[PDB]
Amino acid sequence: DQENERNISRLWRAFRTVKEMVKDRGYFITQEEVELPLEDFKAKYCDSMGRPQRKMMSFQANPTEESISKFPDMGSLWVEFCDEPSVGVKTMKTFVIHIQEKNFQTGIFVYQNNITPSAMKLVPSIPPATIETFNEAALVVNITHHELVPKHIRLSSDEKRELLKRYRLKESQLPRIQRADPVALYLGLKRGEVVKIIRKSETSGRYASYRICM
Amino acid sequence: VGVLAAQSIGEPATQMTLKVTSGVPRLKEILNVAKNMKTPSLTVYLEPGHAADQEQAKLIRSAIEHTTLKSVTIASEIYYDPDPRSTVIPEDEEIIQLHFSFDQQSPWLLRLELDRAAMNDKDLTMGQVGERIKQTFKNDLFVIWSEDNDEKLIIRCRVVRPAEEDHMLKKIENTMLENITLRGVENIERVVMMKYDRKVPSPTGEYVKEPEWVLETDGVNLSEVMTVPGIDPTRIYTNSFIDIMEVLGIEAGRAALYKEVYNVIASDGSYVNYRHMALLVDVMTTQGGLTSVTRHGFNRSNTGALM
Amino acid sequence: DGPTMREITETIAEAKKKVLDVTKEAQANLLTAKHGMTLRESFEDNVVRFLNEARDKAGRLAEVNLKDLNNVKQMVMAGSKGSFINIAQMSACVGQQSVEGKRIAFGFVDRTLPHFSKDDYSPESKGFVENSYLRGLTPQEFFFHAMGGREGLIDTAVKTAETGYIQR
Amino acid sequence: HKLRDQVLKALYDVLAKESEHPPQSILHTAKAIESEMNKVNNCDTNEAAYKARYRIIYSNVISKNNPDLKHKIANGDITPEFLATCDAKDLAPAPLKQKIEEIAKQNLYNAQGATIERSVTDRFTCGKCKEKKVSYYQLQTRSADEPLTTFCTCEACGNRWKFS
Amino acid sequence: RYRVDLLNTDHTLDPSLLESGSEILGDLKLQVLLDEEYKQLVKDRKFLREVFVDGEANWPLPVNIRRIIQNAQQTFHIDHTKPSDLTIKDIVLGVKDLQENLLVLRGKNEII
Amino acid sequence: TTFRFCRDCNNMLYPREDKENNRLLFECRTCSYVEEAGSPLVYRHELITNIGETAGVVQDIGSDPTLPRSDRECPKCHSRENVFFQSQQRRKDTSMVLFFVCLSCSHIFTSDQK
Ligand SMILES: [Mg+2]
Ligand SMILES: [Zn+2]
Ligand SMILES: [Zn+2]
Ligand SMILES: [Zn+2]
Repeated sequence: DQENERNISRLWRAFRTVKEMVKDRGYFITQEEVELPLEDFKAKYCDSMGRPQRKMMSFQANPTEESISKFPDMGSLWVEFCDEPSVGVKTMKTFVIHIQEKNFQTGIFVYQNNITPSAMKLVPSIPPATIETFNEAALVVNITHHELVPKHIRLSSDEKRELLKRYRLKESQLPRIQRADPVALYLGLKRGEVVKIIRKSETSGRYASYRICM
Repeated sequence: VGVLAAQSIGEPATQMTLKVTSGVPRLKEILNVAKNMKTPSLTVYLEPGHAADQEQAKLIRSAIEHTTLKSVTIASEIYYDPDPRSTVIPEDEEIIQLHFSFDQQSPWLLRLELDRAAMNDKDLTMGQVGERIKQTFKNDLFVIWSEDNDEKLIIRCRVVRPAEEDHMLKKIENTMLENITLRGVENIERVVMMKYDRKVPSPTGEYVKEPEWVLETDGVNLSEVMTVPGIDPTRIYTNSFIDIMEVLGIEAGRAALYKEVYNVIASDGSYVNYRHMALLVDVMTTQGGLTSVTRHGFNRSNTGALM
Repeated sequence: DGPTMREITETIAEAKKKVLDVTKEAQANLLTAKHGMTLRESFEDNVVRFLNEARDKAGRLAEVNLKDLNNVKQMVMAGSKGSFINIAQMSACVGQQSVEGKRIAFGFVDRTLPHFSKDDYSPESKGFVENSYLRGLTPQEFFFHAMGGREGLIDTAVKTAETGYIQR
Repeated sequence: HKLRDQVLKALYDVLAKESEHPPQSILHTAKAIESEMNKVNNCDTNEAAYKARYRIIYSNVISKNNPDLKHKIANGDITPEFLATCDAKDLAPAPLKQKIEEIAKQNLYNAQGATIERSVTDRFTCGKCKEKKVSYYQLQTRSADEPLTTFCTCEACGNRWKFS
Repeated sequence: RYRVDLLNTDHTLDPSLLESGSEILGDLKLQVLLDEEYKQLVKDRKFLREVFVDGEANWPLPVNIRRIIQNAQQTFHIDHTKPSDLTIKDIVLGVKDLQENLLVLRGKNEII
Repeated sequence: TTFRFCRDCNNMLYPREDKENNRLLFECRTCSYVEEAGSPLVYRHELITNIGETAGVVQDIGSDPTLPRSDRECPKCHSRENVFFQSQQRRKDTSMVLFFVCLSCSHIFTSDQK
């Protein structure tokens, strides 16, 4: 076939990756849901003959009981899939206003292609609500499933403070990690957060390490 | 420990030797990055659902390899065909009545000639390349082509026009030859496939050298080769670890780097202990990003002015 | 020992015969044209493979002949010095000389050295030192041996400075 | 319907142009119309692939080589199958087909690359597997005062070691 | 190599390895201890098979056991006749006691 | 694809088109002489070249010593003397073809076995 099948499958896999993004970020999603088969996805999201309708394909999500139990403050997140290959200033303005109205603090936005700076200059507006941008090309393959990437987990502020008091560091002697890192963007963390890293060592098997997102 | 590790890596680099780069210069590059390639190869593992299907492996090769008209064009010639709807060349009449079953064009025929082997090695039937250039422009070029079943493969094209046409046609065909992608992702060149094997766990709980086929290249790209079908996206791997770092995060970056340095220093004169190498990797990666030990790289840290 | 020497000689002779057969096939333009490689590359690979197999076989033959009272055997199986390849090169055959993988190239046009007619690929013309250190070398082979040794020396003289800098 | 009648006109022209001029003109135009409906059974003027398949079949009828296909379609070759063939590579003619398989076989041979094969001996044993399938090499790395390196390469499991 | 059965038939020990081996053939308590130890072992096997994906078993590790038990034999004169006076409870408690008395990180908190 | 020069002044004729009768007028640009060409072929590329293997056959090859000598016969004169050498067009992907030239018949012949 021509490009329709590639477009369908790419959109399907990007949906898979975004779903597991949200799942390991700490928002409860049924385990069956992430392996939703492609033909079922198309049956859910075919309009006339082969066209996928991304506008209604987005969805809301809720923090788990467990993620609330540790982290006291996460509101509902919300995802987006605009259909224009470009990015419209009024389109994202409606998006950010809708986030403000629905009282959301984390807004997932996915673009087909490039974003004009006018449609992304006001992304850092409305604190404490934060807006995050993603390409489907960057989301067609889940990064964490690569076997060279170790497990990453998030630290609460309390246990981070405990870590500092135990190893007697001061906040700058930790090894760093970029904000623009792929796994950092996958987790969505921001400045001043600590990621515990579990990797499969060869002289002890299992080994711990921490980084700082500065 | 640091001095111990440094000496333990330094001395067996002295008794080490000097296709693919190796030896002293490769070690200098990977210790001194210097994002230059000289062998930018990256190994590609197939989907396990295609264990040994050679046709499948070739199909993935044809999906992945970059090709332009240079890959497919045998012969190019120019012609003055005055008749806009008939041919001075005797053979190109059946093609005309195929495409005749919208007139104001220059009577300056451009002719191409391809290789059937160079088409169907990559499963490019010439029908989609004809419509490919047709959709590439759709505005300036009539594009008329043969059937794939002929004994000679020709593309007929004329410029439509609402003097001097020789050099415009020369520039146009130069651009045609150079820039029209056909299939595959750019910066990937001729790709070969080897027959490897892997000590896979046996179903009765043992180990066996079960073979499988691997795709191997001579260029580098990452943001697309992960995205092609029929591939294992997990176990992909590249020698150029800077791109690994950029796409996968510096944890995978330092793991790939350790793999690379171990490969270089264990090509001969193995082995040093693991912990020294790990310490070198970690002190070279403990900044959130790769930091070559140059006159400037680690030197321009917030460190003591005297050292 | 005499009979073992005779076997060494005939072993190298049949290796030469295999090489000549390959050259005839190549010059008759029918070859398999080994995959991944160009025609001349395949030819060079085949001939170098044959010659190195010949050297190995001859060296093994000499070693398994060699008596238990032989002192270089005593040291070499006693650890300290010497090697299988040292025994082989002192007694049986030197082997094909080398200048970065390819054997000795035509510095002169179409020939390796001005004592042969043009366009040869027989191993003695391009540099197979068939002979052995006991019998000494024909002067052409002596020259090719000098080539290989010079290559080793210059490689050492550059690698030492570069490895010192990187160590520092 | 213009495309319908145009395809019909082309089909009537190419079957009237056959060496077997069929006196069964109504039967052969019935063949033409039934090929028209089974052809439009794919898309019926909804996709350009209909035109592409039209080009394929039209030029295959024209080609000469081969001419015998005209008689074979006139006396058989039931066309509803020939909507769903997409089998132009396996028709018109057999010598070109044989050419195609030998081309494909040579291409598959040229795809897979270098296979250098590491000539062995049987004297040493593996450092890990401990079996005798050992392969080597010679060169000297360090300064002139010492001999070669005596590189090792096991082949029973792929191990590498070295001897002084 | 490792699985022991004390109440079943196929993997039953020979009772002449230990003088108190006959009477303990049937105790559920020792059977439970052996079974959970065996589960521990197989979990370790799965863990190693997922960390060394090839299956290489020779690895650099600290203090060698084999020489130690060998010279233990050659010091204390093991024989071929006397059943050992070792008891199963003694073995499986002693291994865990050594397991904890190994010490690399001194400390008192959860992280350490 | 060869060049035709203006006979009136030695400059190659250029392709230029009749605006009304539609003919290939190779016109001179230096002077005003014009010429009608023969075929609509004008420009020609040859993206793949495979020619040159028998280069430089001079009439007196046999005067050189360094060429080897053999015993195949010239299949025109059957003289047992001959001279052979490698293909001349030195690319990395040429062949081991031997070209035999005999001194008697002064005639070249190869030994291809396809
Ligand atoms: Mg300082
Ligand atoms: Zn082995
Ligand atoms: Zn003139
Ligand atoms: Zn003759």
